[PDB]
Amino acid sequence: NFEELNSMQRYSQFAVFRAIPGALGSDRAEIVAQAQSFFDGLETAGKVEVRGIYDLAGCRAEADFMIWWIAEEFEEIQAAFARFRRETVLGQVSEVAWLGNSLHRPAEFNRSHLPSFIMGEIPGDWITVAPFVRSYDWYIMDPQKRRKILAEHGQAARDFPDVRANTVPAFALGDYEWMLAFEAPRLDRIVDLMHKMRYTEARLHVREETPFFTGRRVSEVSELVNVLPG
Amino acid sequence: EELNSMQRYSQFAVFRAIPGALGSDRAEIVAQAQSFFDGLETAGKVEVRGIYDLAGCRAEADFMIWWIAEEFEEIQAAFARFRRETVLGQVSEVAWLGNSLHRPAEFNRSHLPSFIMGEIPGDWITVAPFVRSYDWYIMDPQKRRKILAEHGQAARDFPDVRANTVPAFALGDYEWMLAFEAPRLDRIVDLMHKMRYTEARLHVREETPFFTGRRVSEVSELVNVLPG
Amino acid sequence: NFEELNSMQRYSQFAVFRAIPGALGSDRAEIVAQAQSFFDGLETAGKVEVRGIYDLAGCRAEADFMIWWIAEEFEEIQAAFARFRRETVLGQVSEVAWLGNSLHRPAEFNRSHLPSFIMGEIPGDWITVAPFVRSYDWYIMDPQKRRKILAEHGQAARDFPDVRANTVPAFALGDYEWMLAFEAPRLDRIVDLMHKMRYTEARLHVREETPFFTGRRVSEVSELVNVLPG
Amino acid sequence: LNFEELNSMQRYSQFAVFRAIPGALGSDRAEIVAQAQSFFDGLETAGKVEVRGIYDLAGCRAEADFMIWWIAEEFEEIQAAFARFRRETVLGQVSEVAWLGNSLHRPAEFNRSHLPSFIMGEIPGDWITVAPFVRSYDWYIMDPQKRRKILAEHGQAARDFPDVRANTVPAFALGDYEWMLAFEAPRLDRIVDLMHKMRYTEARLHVREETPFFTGRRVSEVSELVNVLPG
Amino acid sequence: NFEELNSMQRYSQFAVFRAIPGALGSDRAEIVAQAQSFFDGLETAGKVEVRGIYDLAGCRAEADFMIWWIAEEFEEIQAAFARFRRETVLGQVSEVAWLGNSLHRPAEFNRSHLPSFIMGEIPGDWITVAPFVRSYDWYIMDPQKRRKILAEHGQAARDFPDVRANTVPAFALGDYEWMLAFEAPRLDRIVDLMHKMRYTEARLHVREETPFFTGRRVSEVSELVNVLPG
Ligand code: FEC
Ligand code: FEC
Ligand code: FEC
Ligand code: FEC
Ligand code: FEC
Repeated sequence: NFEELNSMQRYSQFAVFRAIPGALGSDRAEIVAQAQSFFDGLETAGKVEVRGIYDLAGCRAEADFMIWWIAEEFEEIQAAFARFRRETVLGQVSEVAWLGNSLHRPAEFNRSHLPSFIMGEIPGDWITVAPFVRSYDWYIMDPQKRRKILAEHGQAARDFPDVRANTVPAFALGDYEWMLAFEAPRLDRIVDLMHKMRYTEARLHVREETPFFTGRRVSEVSELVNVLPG
Repeated sequence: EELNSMQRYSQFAVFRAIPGALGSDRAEIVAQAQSFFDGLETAGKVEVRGIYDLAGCRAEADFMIWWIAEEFEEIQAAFARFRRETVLGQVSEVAWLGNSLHRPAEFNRSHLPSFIMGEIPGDWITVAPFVRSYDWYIMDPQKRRKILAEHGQAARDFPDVRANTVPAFALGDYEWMLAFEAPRLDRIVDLMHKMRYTEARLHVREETPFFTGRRVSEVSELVNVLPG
Repeated sequence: NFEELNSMQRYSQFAVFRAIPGALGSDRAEIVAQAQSFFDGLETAGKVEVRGIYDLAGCRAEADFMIWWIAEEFEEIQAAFARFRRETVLGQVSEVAWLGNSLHRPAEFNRSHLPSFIMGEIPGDWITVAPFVRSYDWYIMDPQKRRKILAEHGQAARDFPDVRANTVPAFALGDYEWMLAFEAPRLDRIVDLMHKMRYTEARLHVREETPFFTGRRVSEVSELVNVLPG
Repeated sequence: LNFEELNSMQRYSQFAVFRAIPGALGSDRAEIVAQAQSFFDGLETAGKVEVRGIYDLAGCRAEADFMIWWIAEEFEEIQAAFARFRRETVLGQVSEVAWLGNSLHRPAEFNRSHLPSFIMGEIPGDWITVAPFVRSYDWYIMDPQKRRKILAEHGQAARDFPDVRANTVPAFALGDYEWMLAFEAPRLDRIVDLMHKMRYTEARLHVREETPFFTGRRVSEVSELVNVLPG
Repeated sequence: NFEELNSMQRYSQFAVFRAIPGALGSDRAEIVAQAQSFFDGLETAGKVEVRGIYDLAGCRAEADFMIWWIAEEFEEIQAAFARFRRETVLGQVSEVAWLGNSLHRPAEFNRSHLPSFIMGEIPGDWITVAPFVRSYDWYIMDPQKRRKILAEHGQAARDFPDVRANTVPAFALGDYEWMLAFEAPRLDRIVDLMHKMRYTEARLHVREETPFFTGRRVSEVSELVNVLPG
């Protein structure tokens, strides 16, 4: 029944940043120590949980890295986000590219469908994040019809148990209806999942699903900072 | 009634912080900004419903001023004065302006904006424009009336979310300005989710950008969070 | 007479400008005097008619003011636009934001429908200008159905005789089919006109109608120059 | 004319639209004019790239100030002249690329006497409007007899505008569009009126995109343009 | 059949860059030599295969050149992409304009249809690259209908065996569904192929297909660097 897990309050934010060429320089040791200190402090304060930091190099123009963090209260994410930008050189030398905000809620029909991060699953080595906006008719549609469509949609993913879904309401937290995050040990599994999921009636009820942000989880800030353009 | 006939223009003036412009020495900037707002209050022409920290809501937006006046020129003067004579306005950029003009509802004359009713502003706010489908206003009137009544019924479980829907024709690119004010952000999220389950959603063309943020108590609160 | 007004050749341009923070400064008396002389000169030269200069402060991001000028030859506007930008402090410190160009022509079915500025009517204290693009099927539609639609469109505006219309062809003069300008003594009259005109069948034949620019006609240049950001 | 030779010849066409960088030109422009004029002299001398005209787009739209229309047998020759203009002239160094409209002349599908004014070797018009074009998805798979009829009525709608010379040119894979369009006339109002009239055609039911438009006046020499540009 | 060529794992990236005016200057010989040694190094490491470097001069605003490279693992592309931007002057004076990422997979119906780069075919002297997004209904269409539509699509290109196609899944690797590249000895044949391919029923099942990037494969880096704006 997952009643407790369906009832908890957790805001989730994908903070996507772009490197400013020429800003970081080549002596990045102090910049890495400071950034690491900032994340250390977040962990100990216990309010904002960093699920991952991601190297988005080569995914798209105008984005380079992403922080996925989660908190019981959105003002806690606000504070940390603002703190990153204001009180760390890394945040001072990066530009905000895109923010994907969401608030976990129970599914309408399948109460066993819960985000990977809510289930406490270890995060995947590879991720793709994107927003979603359903067709205008999607929610006023007869409920048994929508139920059947979502049942097919889930069935279409049967061969990809290794790809972990995170489908989270984003209404009023930006321009979208949902935040999506797919975690997997291998990028090719996410590509193949997305390709297979095109073969679903649910595709007839879609309005927007970009931008996509795809990248590799790093073990520590030093691994990301060293990759960035100077 | 007298409220349905009241004249108030309302403006959501959304601003973006220019990285590197504010610096780390903001004491004088705060005091000057507070004097601007204090001066507005005692002149008594423009009412500031709230100033809002939008940090983390979206790229390219950082804070919002919601102010109201009887005449649009009064808002024009305050907006220009803020950009012209306060450092905070000089080192900020205008991201988006949401303008509206209070008018009665086409059917429900009791439906009145929270700011017209003088209600205390909410800790959390979501602001956005709205554009109906092309066919919406030439629809049969009782059909539209019924659709809007069911729309409102779907919000019954959210009496703590206060709504403001105000005409915005010719005051920019939109038909309506919306503001929802609540004591907790999650109430606003859940209201929008629930309100998707309505026939009115078959008659929508545009509803973005959204701006969501926390009301602050004084300008110092906001200035001290900005990126700098 | 009416034939003379329908056959007149008049180009019209809405030149919308954006202030550049930091360029104008705080000592503006000479800036004002110089701009007043430029427009005074325009008046006396007798080629370009300045119908108004409008404070757009607060209408939209990225615009601050607008010049509405008219001439028999588009080259006369090009010269006045180029001379404004090149030879006045005000034009040097402004960016061009949008240009709305149009060429007066007779209406298709009602040759008594003429732009306010062609009638020679005094300009209104408040204005809204915007482009317009009709649906693809509008002009090839049965002429009698389009005629009836426009007749009803006109009737829906009956309650707003104090709001003066200007509807002018804009084909090939930018990205639009028509330029619109609505002039009124109070802004609320324009807002309520636009709202009422939604209740017309012509709304089913629209493709584009943004950006809108709305503001206050100044009595002299000083009113505008003194409000702009420094 | 030799319609067969005109239809089979290979010519690429590029509308290169530029915007002046504010504050970049300055008030001392003679050296820039002499250098730019020397550049166009060189192109004419080499005989590869043909400049049909340089156009002053003042007052047409924000973010565009002038346009070069040049034509060559080989696209690489346009690439070379375009790059050399930007790289080796101050004019090109202090301007920004706003928009590029590339095309390759081909015979028309039904009326092989319909040829671009530039292929016919006609004097270029004093006024020009250029724009891309993208047809509806269904346009090409349509019954050919139906498409033919629609295009015949389209051409008929322009019967009163023989002074406006058309250039309709394929643009597939040379940018984001299906056609490049250029209409050349002795006065601007003729183009405005032609476009208005052409809305009254069935072809309008098979359109997807037709912007941005770039409209302006042909200059006689580089000096006339450089001296109008915003400082 | 082509079992091995169809099961092969290859990521492909089109990395489109734009020149930063004023950055390169007129001193370029050492920049060329450093870039050449960067690509020589990639070759010797044997992980990332550069299929071509392309001069896009004159194709479109805000793009100037493209790298087409291929690797078994996407992280190897990320590393080369990041190393190009970080450790070569050429990378540092260029801006990322657009990235076009794809992952080779077997065709749905015709497993003899394989990308030209997967077939080991020599790259073409001229290229056009673009993304693709099909209509929402494409993949749920009856399979035999879609098969028929694609067979007629392939038939329409029968006169163009000289233009070699690369159609590659792009799901989750950006905002698109497919990456397309068409390589030929002559540019005019690519234009003619695209024209002809409009005459197919598949065209009724299309949503997005831009931006296009078209240009000439260079024989060496110096041919590219010396044409770029200074
Ligand atoms: C990938 C992907 C997308 C984006 C691409 C597209 O939609 O085709 C995608 C799109 C969405 C979107 C919006 C929603 C939000 C609900 C809606 O009203 O749209 C959304 C929500 C749900 N998804 Fe979804 N998805 N999805 C999976 C992956 C993808 N999903 C995988 C895998 C599974 C299967 C495993 C799982 O349950 O964890 C799965 C199942 C569900 C269920 C549970 C249905 C059930 O089985 O009854 C719900 C609820
Ligand atoms: C949230 C939200 C939106 C945007 C999302 C959506 O469109 O689904 C939203 C959309 C709009 C838009 C445009 C209009 C403007 C009128 C029109 O023609 O569009 C608009 C206008 C009205 N709303 Fe609306 N809304 N709305 C609420 C919240 C939201 N509303 C809540 C709560 C209530 C419940 C009542 C109350 O609190 O006043 C409510 C009811 C009304 C009534 C009164 C109907 C009645 O009860 O008979 C009018 C008139
Ligand atoms: C406001 C407004 C818009 C934009 C909003 C919308 O389209 O709903 C608006 C849209 C357009 C557009 C395009 C055109 C161009 C013609 C076409 O083919 O679209 C356009 C053209 C016409 N309008 Fe229009 N309008 N419009 C008024 C206000 C607005 N109008 C008012 C007031 C009156 C009434 C007073 C007058 O004649 O001056 C009025 C009447 C006309 C007539 C004359 C009709 C007649 O036979 O009675 C013509 C022709
Ligand atoms: C202006 C204008 C446009 C853009 C606006 C619009 O689409 O309404 C415009 C749009 C297009 C477009 C795409 C094409 C490309 C073919 C396609 O399949 O769409 C395109 C192609 C053709 N046009 Fe077209 N036009 N067009 C003229 C002006 C405009 N035209 C004038 C003038 C004439 C008449 C004189 C001339 O032939 O030179 C004329 C006729 C033709 C013929 C020859 C028809 C014949 O059989 O009679 C062909 C082929
Ligand atoms: C050009 C061009 C486009 C983009 C323009 C437009 O779509 O009209 C174009 C679009 C696409 C797109 C997406 C796909 C991806 C699959 C899908 O579901 O969309 C896509 C996929 C395929 N194409 Fe395609 N194309 N295409 C060729 C050229 C173009 N193609 C040429 C040449 C040949 C023929 C030679 C070859 O097999 O390599 C050819 C054939 C195929 C086959 C094999 C069909 C078969 O014969 O049964 C498949 C699979």
